[PDB]
Amino acid sequence: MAGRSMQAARCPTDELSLSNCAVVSEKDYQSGQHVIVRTSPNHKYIFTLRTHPSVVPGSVAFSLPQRKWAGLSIGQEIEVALYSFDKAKQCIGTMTIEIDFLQK
Amino acid sequence: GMDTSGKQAEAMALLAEAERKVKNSIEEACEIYARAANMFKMAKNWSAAGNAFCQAAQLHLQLQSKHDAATCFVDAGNAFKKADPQEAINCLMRAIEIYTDMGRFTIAAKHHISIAEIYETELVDVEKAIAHYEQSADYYKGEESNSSANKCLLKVAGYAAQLEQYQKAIDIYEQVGTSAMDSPLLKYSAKDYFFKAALCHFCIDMLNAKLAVQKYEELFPAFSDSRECKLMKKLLEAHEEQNVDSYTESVKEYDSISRLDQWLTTMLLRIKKTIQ
Amino acid sequence: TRHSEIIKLENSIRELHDMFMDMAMLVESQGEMIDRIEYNVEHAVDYVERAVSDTKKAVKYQS
Repeated sequence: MAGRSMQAARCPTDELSLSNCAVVSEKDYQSGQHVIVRTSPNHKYIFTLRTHPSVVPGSVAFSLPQRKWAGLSIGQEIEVALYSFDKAKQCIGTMTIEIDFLQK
Repeated sequence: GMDTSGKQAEAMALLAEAERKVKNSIEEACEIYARAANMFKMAKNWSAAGNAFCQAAQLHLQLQSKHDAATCFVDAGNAFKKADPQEAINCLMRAIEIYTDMGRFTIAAKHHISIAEIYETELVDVEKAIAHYEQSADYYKGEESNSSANKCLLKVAGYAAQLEQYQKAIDIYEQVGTSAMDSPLLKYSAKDYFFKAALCHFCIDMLNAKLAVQKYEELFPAFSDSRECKLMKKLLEAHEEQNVDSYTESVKEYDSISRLDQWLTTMLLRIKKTIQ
Repeated sequence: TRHSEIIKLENSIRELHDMFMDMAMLVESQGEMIDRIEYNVEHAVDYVERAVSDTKKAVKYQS
């Protein structure tokens, strides 16, 4: 809850990468948990955690698109603190997304 | 010919004379031993000359003398260098210990570099050579010898990248670049060092190399204008494109523009192998 | 005009190469000599230090 320091890891499987869920360790977190990751004073990025056995305790993995978007890198030290959504105001009613050909 | 037999007989006679003189029980014995070792040296009998030098060294050390004993040990080790690297290493280590006790850091560091060179040249052992180079570099840095420490650290980093992990290479190259870039004369070559680190980052992953090159560009504006960063960016584009043909084309274009060190070629071959 | 300028450039480059080679070998020999004198002076200073220490102890024992 208060936040813990950690180092990012690599996504183990393509299926987890597609789901856009940070792959974490069962001993550390649980499926459906929601966190905020700090990389610097002005860099806080929100994520949702999903547990997989392959993740070592004290480590969390992100997909390549996640690393590109949030600027995360393997080997760097970051912080992760559990954050809870306020569904009364933060519920999604209509989300508009830009879609592009991933491969030309 | 006359030289061989005559010098050998004279040296044997001198050895017997010294043995009898010591048997009577002393400086004259040490002088006779040194002369006999010299005659052996002229006779080209490198083997057993170091033994006579060591015997003289012990004979003189018996009476508390340490300086001339250290010099004799160093000379005996140098003589053993060609005859036997092991005995030469032992004698040089003894001399280094004596001088370090006496506090002569320059001589000790030079002897350590000689030990590393003999270890890496004749025998096959780099880790001991790496440790010797590190010891010499620390000794020189204590005596604020910037160039010698930088050279030793650069060689250690090159060896580490060659066989050991890339962390040592990154650290040492970054340190040397920091030390040299601020200096006026060496700044011209500073860029070079930085580039190496970036390449060593490409060995682990492309993202780490990209971040490292961005950090280098931000720290060093001229690094942006260098052709080397342009080549690295083109190589990065090729790798993200999974196109070995572009990699080969860029490498050959660079080779035509300028010749290679044969180490950059090995690193680039390793990088291109893992493109898959 | 091509021949004159090209040959002039080649002559200058060749002269620079030759003189740089010669002076580099000269610098190497100079380095060897200065290393030899360095060790010689180190040995001389060490021996004079030892000799003066011996003289001091001897005279103090005798006086």
